Amino acid sequence: KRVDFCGKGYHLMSFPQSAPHGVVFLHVTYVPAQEKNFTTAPAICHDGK
Amino acid sequence: EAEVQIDRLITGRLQSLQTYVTQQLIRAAEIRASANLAATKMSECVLGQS
Ligand SMILES: *[C@@H]1O[C@H](CO)[C@@H](O[C@@H]2O[C@H](CO)[C@@H](O)[C@H](O)[C@H]2NC(C)=O)[C@H](O)[C@H]1NC(C)=O
Repeated sequence: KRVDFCGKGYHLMSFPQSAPHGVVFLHVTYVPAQEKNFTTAPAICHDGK
Repeated sequence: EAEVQIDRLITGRLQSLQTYVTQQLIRAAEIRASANLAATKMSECVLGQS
């Protein structure tokens, strides 16, 4: 859950690969797309509640 | 004769310059870790909730 620790976006999973004197991580993340506009409210009022 | 006296200065000044350059490497390795912590705090406290 650490932001940016395992790639950009919401981390899903990672896979390691070996390199000559190092390691390559393949990070799979979720990136939200195609946002729409809406009107919001904090609470609803119904029956005086 | 001035060769023998110039070499005594050259040796000293080289020693002093190289001491300066070692202590800067050791001080930069410490500034680097602080900046690496600042970069993690910017990710985890400013662009998220930790
Ligand atoms: C949600 O609505 C806002 C405001 O209506 C949109 O903001 C527009 O942004 C563009 C930038 O290219 C401005 O030129 C417009 O003046 C803004 N207002 C408009 C178009 O009414 C925003 O784009 C909307 N978001 C989505 C995802 O559609």
